[PDB]
Amino acid sequence: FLKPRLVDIEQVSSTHAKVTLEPLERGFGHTLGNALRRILLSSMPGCAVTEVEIDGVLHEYSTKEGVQEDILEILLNLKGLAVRVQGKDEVILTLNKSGIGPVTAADITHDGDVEIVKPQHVICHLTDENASISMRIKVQRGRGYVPASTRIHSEEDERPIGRLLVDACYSPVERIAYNVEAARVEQRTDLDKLVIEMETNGTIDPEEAIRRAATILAEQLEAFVDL
Amino acid sequence: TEFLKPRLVDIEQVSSTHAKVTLEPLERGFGHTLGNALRRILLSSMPGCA
Amino acid sequence: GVLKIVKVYLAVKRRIQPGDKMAGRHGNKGVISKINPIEDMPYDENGTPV
Amino acid sequence: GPEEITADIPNVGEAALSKLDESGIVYIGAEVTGGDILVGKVTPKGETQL
Repeated sequence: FLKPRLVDIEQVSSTHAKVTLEPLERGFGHTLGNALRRILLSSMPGCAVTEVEIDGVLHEYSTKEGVQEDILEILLNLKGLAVRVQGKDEVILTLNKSGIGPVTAADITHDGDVEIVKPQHVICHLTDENASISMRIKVQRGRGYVPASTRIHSEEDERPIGRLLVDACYSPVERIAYNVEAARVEQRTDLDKLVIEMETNGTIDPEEAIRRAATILAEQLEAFVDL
Repeated sequence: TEFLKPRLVDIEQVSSTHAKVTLEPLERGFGHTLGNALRRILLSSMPGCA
Repeated sequence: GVLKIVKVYLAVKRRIQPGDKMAGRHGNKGVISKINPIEDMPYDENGTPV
Repeated sequence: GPEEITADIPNVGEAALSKLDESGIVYIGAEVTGGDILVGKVTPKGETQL
């Protein structure tokens, strides 16, 4: 019952990578590769912006004087900001900028644990010489899809009429494909390899991802291993 | 990022040969991810004397 | 008889749910029945769901 | 008698009247749900005879 172990994890782009699992017995490439895509595409830690408080903005349906982006549209742009933290489960990033030109993702306030994986990411444009936007971007961390709708049940006076919620889209994984090719170890009957080719927003390292994915597998099997 | 473990597991024996185990509350899509992943190792690779 | 009138304007954002009507340009109606996880969606060899 | 738009409404808590301004009308930008009070209104009915 030889158990597998990993092998070359080939980063290609900052986006995707190909991890490989070398010593797989018959059919276990499919039995795992599929079982791994499941936990991979779904349950993984990720951090997406949630609450965005902007300057003079009462609600997501207005227009900020001096920016060609409708507030609703700027919020949607924030949902696509990819970031990472370390010792904080929520950090509040402060964005300030002015002058005619694009306000990118590099215009935010750096924090010890803040890493912006796409500094060119466009938050919005600025159409007037003196037009200035200040925003409190509250980023928290979680798993899965938490919609803005279910967020307003706890509430308990989120009075800050200015604080806009967006939908939590939290997750690194985008597309997972697994391919099992037959791997010939120098002496053995027939073994297979496992090529898990994944695609990501850059907020999880491939091995880490593939580990915590696989971690949960056995963690759920725990009860299963008795009655 | 705390996950969810099952509870209650009424095992309804049918005869002595086969049985229906039941596992209540698992998270999203995990019924297949577990159920299918075990079906695989049960039908194919198992210790046996034939 | 009316002393004063107040009109409040609400902006509801509704997304999509089972029961909504959907149709193509070809006369094909439909009612979205289940909303399925990305995990359980039929996919091609490249790994892109549908 | 005439009906008033005043913000003083019988048998509602401070939690009820919170989302209303002094005049009795909800603020612009206040997120509301079902049952929430948009405009406080009270109409005269005398001698309830309980």
